[PDB]
Amino acid sequence: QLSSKFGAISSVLNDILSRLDPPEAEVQIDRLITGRLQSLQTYVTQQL
Amino acid sequence: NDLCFTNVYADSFVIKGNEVSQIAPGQTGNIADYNYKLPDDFTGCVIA
Repeated sequence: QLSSKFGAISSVLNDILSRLDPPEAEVQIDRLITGRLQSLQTYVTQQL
Repeated sequence: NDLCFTNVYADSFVIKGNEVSQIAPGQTGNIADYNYKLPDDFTGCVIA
């Protein structure tokens, strides 16, 4: 699930950072962070 | 009206017409690169 875009420009942080302005890049990073954190939470609950 | 300013500052600029759009948080361009830089989390107002 690290390769899923989650409705973003890309799935690699480096390209997002060195492709857009700081505000839109921050928005994209926030979306990616939310998706990955939900993935971790789901995995942890299943493990529990 | 309340809780408005703590360390308020005023700045005076003189630029061209097709240049005010380049003066904003996170902006890029010659004026932002070499003349004046605004912080990304700039909590203020711009008057032109």
